Amino acid sequence: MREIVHIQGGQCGNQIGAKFWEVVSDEHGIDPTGTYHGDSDLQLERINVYFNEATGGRYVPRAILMDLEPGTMDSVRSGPYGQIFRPDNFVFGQTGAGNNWAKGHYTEGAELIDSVLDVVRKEAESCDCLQGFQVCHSLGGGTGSGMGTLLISKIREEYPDRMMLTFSVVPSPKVSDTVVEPYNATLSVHQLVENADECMVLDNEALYDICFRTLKLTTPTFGDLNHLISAVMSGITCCLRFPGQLNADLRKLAVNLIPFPRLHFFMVGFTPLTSRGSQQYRALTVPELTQQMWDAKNMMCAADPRHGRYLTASALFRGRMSTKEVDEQMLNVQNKNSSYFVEWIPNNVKSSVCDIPPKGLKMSATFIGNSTAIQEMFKRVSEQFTAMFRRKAFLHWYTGEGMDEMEFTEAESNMNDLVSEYQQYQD
Amino acid sequence: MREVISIHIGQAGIQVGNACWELYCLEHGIQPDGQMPDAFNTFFSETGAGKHVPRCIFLDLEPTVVDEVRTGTYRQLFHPEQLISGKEDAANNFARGHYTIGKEIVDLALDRIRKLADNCTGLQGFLVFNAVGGGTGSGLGSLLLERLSVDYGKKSKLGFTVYPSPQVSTAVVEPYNSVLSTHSLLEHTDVAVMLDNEAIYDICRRSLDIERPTYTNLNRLIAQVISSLTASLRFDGALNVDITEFQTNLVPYPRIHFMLSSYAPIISAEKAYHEQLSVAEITNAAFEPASMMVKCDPRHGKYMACCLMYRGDVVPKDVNASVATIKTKRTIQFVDWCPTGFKCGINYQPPTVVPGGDLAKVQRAVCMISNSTAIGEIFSRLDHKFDLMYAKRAFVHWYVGEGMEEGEFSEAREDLAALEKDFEEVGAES
Amino acid sequence: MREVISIHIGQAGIQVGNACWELYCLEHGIQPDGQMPDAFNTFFSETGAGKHVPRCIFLDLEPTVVDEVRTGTYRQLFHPEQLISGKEDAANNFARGHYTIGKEIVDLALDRIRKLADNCTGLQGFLVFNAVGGGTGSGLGSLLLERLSVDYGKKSKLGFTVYPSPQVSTAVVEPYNSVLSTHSLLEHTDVAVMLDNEAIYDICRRSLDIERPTYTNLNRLIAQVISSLTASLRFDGALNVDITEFQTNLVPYPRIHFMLSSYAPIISAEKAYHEQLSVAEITNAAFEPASMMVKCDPRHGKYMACCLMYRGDVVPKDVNASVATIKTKRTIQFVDWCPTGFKCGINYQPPTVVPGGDLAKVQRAVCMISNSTAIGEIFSRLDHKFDLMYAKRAFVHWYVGEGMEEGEFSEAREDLAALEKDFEEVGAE
Amino acid sequence: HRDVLKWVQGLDLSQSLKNCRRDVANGFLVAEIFSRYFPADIQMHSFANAASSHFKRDNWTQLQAFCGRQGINLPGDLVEGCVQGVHGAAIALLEHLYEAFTGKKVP
Amino acid sequence: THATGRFSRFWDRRYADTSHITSVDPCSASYAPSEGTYVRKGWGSGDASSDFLTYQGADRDQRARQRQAVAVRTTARSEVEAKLSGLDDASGLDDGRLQVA
Ligand SMILES: Nc1nc2c(ncn2[C@@H]2O[C@H](COP(=O)(O)OP(=O)(O)OP(=O)(O)O)[C@@H](O)[C@H]2O)c(=O)[nH]1
Ligand SMILES: Nc1nc2c(ncn2[C@@H]2O[C@H](COP(=O)(O)OP(=O)(O)OP(=O)(O)O)[C@@H](O)[C@H]2O)c(=O)[nH]1
Ligand SMILES: Nc1nc2c(ncn2[C@@H]2O[C@H](COP(=O)(O)OP(=O)(O)O)[C@@H](O)[C@H]2O)c(=O)[nH]1
Ligand SMILES: [Mg+2]
Ligand SMILES: [Mg+2]
Repeated sequence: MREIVHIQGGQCGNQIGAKFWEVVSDEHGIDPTGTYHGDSDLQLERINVYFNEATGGRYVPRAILMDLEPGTMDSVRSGPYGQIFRPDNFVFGQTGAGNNWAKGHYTEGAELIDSVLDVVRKEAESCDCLQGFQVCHSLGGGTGSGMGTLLISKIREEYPDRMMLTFSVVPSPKVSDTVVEPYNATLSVHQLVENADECMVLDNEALYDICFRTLKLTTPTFGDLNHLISAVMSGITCCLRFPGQLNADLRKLAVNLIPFPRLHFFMVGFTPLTSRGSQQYRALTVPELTQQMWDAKNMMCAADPRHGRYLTASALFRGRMSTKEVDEQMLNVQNKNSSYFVEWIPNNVKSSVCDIPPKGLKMSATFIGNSTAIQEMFKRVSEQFTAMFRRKAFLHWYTGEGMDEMEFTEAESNMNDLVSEYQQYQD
Repeated sequence: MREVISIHIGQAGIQVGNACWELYCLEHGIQPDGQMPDAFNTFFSETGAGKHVPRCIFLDLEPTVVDEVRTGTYRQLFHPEQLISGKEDAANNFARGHYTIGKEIVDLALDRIRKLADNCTGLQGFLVFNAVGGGTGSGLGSLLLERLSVDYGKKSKLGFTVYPSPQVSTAVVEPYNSVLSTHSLLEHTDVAVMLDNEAIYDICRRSLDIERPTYTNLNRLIAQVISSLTASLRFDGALNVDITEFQTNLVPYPRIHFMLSSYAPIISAEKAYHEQLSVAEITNAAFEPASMMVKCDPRHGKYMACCLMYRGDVVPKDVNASVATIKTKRTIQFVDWCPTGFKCGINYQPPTVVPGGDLAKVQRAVCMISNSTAIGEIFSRLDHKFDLMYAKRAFVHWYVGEGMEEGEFSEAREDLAALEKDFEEVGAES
Repeated sequence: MREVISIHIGQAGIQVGNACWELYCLEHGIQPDGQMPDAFNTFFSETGAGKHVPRCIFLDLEPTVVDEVRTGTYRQLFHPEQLISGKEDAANNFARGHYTIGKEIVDLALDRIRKLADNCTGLQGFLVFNAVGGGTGSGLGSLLLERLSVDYGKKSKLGFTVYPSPQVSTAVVEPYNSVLSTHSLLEHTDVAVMLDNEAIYDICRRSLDIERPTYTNLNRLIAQVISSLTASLRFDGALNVDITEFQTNLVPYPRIHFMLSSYAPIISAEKAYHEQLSVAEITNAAFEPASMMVKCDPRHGKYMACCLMYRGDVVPKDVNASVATIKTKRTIQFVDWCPTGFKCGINYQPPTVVPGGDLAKVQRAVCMISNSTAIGEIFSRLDHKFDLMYAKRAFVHWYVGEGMEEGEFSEAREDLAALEKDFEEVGAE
Repeated sequence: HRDVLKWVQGLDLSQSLKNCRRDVANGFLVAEIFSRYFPADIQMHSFANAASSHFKRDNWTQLQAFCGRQGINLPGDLVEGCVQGVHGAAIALLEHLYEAFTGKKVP
Repeated sequence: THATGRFSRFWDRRYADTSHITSVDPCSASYAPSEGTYVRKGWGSGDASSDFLTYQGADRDQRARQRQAVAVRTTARSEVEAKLSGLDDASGLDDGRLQVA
């Protein structure tokens, strides 16, 4: 009865979360019509964490689909598992952000903030106890980056006690869909540090890297990334939705991970990823999950964790697993390479187990890791931002919408501030 | 009559007690529905006609572990409103369990304790099951034990507190919570029985030859400790011991009330045909440092006082023969000011085996609960652990903002520090 | 559990491994699709239900031999990720296999080693297969064994290196690669079992009467030597000889780890019917220089250590009757400071016969691995080849341009010269 | 040397020296020495005479903790050398303790 | 039929079936046939407890099978050993030589 309200923003946010609602409804047994057809009573024990009951046995998601253009709202609706969502929660604009952070934040997004804050307030009051708010968006766009983070700022003034899960993807250097992409990233991270309780960082160049060397997919389509992120979001809330030998809520993972308020950026890797050729040749055991989970290639951020020491770590295990075998693997990975673990935080890893694995898997795991190696990705965004800003490149689209250059310098002054506080724990 | 009210705090309190109440129903023949198909009076209440309700409460701030008891096999056993649920978990936060969200649910907690203590004619003691590493076990367990001291004066309370381990732990903010809970159980708990998870992992690895033990395997033989210690109230024996006599024989000073636990015959079904369980054999096995349930070695310290709970076919003649052999052993020593340390209790009923369990059919058993100065080093393992944690102030913003002031971290620190000076001074040669 | 990892480097490594893994799957009853229709744990790691995968890596810069395994009769046996292939081969160049195109494939090689190492509980050693005459087997074999010593300390490595022959060689720059590769295996390999293609050619001509042999015939009876070497771990016997047993009984000094090889009963079925294979008759064939697998004369040197691996119906008495008569025979010669130089190992399983192999059904077998001072006569011939070769400095611009400095040819020359000096003085009375 | 050989004989420990590098490896002899110089602080009853690595580490950890509490200093590198059985570490620890307990001079 | 006109023309490539990247082969070690996934921790029921702790039953049965196989192999080897050690001077050797002479 700990409810989570999901908010999706933009092209990236809607496409990620539409795949996310496909997985959690498949795990809970909701058909595309909306009824229930699961085999066990465990799917109805905690159905209310993501679904509001409706008349006739239909279950509707607690999802607030949000965009500044109407094209992507029809994209989620037209696809499978698209009729579950309430049409009242489909808040949309007409013009489009145009990859402009100022249009999302100040000029054009402000006409929709009062509209989306009403349906957030309607969904929070409907449920009994708020575990927190789940938001999925991008940082290189204009809708999920600009208009998304002001929703994060507004929802924290109204609800300063509940949690904030931001599955925000960060712009990458190698894959660069947008040329003002470092501009929208630095402005969004400035609004993300002072508002969000915890942030999970994903990069598309790492999701491509997972899809190439681990999954061995020849043509990774654009929805294959979102299913990897769907397994991420299904793993974080596994202890809320299901019983466990050792439960772990969103608040429990937050306190165990961040030692200080500003160190709230993590990187996530879904553990049992196997290629179809290698599926018959890999044996799933508790130690066999640990070697893939701590592998640097498995993590969905571009930052290599071998460069910086792990500050804290979190393990979310699902399946029939032995707790001695679960947690002795955590002391093996802390003793074998103690140079990659920080010293003044002893026993860095938080481990929790669930007895209900995902559909079709005997065993699964999900990793949340707070590390000082994540500063390397913010350096690349800060390096690109400082390159463009000194020439005042592309600024007339930004300064023409009411955003002065003073807050552009303040955003960079917070960018190296987060890098500096990361860096002084690497020594 | 005689009765005990067993309160179970936190997730570890529920799961340990869920294996406990499995064992008590098989002990007295009570079916899971509660219908019997006079020794049951201590743990079970005879209600109406052919129905037994346990004298326990299951309180936890997280609803997901308490409804498992509601949905599970023992649904008809418990009173439905006797299992107290909460809106949201303490989430490993001592300040949340003690100040923020633990204050709202503890008002209902004392209400059912008043209802349970009124039902029993003569209340003998309180069994407190919690883990001080978590938010609910430490935070809510602190204020509940504090409120039990003012609501019931002089009434005995037993603390079976699962404690953080040196090598292995499931969380990061556990040394913060355990230090803060150490002050709470120092003055409130009358007899605190330490338990450590790595030692009970080690017992099942060699004695029960399971190379992958789980929490289900730990709590079944933790339940064997609670049943054996409380068997004297239920069943007749040669030398019965009550809770009131248990405290006066094992607690020499009011602030030294920490115990180590050992259960002697831990034998699988295959081994039991060849293993020999003499009275001297299990007494030798109980005092072996590998058989302890606390990750602690008694050779470093001195055994200040000891208790032996003999179950099954044990004559009072040969229990004293095993006592003399332990007292003449060079590796095991007592303190100089305690010439008679063993305080032995003998019961006439052999321990039962749970269906699907791993322990074998065993005639005679020993539950050794002893006070030692070696306990001072498990408090020093997290004295140094928490000091470097607090040295540059990690995870304090979580605890400061949830009601607790900064100075309460210091107050729990010299509580542990003056605790350390107390064991070395008491165990010192005089 | 006793459990080993096999590493096959280069064109010779893959083709020997194809014949080797053909024999181990037949020993345990493993069908090629991977299903058995308890001793397999040393070579096959069981994965869940009804599947056994080899504990091997087939790494080569040459892509054509790696995908031959991927499309042959054993596609379903091997793990596809363990099969490592490269873009271009080292092409007979020690410089290329070590420095230029060896670095980008050795990082993926150790990564698959890490996954194999932590999966196996008790690792006994590494059975490395390479050829010092080629580019990849010498070059990448050097770089891999550099990393195995740093990453895995004090852990045994068994080397079955194909060494060039004095009369015959399939390449011209083999004296360059073999001299450079010897320093890599001198400081890093714990057991070096020499193999020579010309000697196994001469074994095939007279024993099996197969006077036009191929590389497939050579690798099949090499596989009988490797399997009988490790047959003590797999199956129960009178005298179990573990991997760590071989080093402590056959190397007397750390820098001396080169051993001859022999397999005594090598006969055809038209020859097996007339021949009465006795334990004494078999053991006399093992010590024969004709049955030695290196083109060398054991009579020139002196037998410093020995090891006997008996398989099949071998009573533990008749092996001692064979050891006693061998010691009395004066045509062999043991060194004066090793009065007891025999290590006998008896296994209770007769060797399997591969369908289509030249070997016939034998109730007894002996795998001979003996340390001798005659190996100093092996390196002396190739030292003369390289000294003539390097003197006018030909086929050097290929090595110099691909990263290697000129002085590394010189430094590898006194390494063999010091190896010549040590082998002379150790066997000296 | 002769001074520390006379010194260890005067303590009248149960363990005989013989090969002292292997003898003091388990920590029993140095534990006995520390028990003799501090009877109230350290007793022989808190020490198990065994060649096991875990028991050796436990005994040397007890010695390190109590000497750090009491101010007596011996090198941790020398402790590591003694528990690994390297040559000369036991001898060097013997003369270091000889100087540390009661002050004399080494030649 | 619930498709907007712009998305219905390329509905096939857009959504497809992306479940294969986490779904496994049914005839593989990773597969669970939707029966052991939704197990409940069994306290009162011994068979339910064994089903929840089936890995303990699994490795116990593995050890039992290994010791049974070693027992079978050692009994066969002992039979061959007894047959081979039964040969002595009282066995049927040299009798044909004596009869011929
Ligand atoms: N013996 C035993 N110990 C357990 C069990 N489950 C959890 N623990 C212990 O509990 C500790 C985890 O913190 P908990 O006390 O469980 O926290 P909680 O009870 O869930 O309370 P919250 O903080 O509100 O979530 C671990 O260090 C374990 O040692 C169990 O089933 N048996
Ligand atoms: N016994 C045996 N030796 C072989 C076989 N194939 C090649 N060799 C030996 O290997 C030597 C040449 O090196 P190769 O292994 O063929 O090639 P390589 O080591 O992989 O070097 P590159 O081809 O450049 O990658 C020759 O002198 C042969 O004696 C084989 O199938 N069996
Ligand atoms: N992983 C993933 N990334 C996406 C997806 N859709 C968009 N993106 C990323 O989002 C970035 C651009 O986002 P954009 O369309 O401008 O977001 P918007 O402005 O909120 O509509 C690109 O770099 C893409 O890599 C998706 O479905 N999955
Ligand atoms: Mg809890
Ligand atoms: Mg090649």
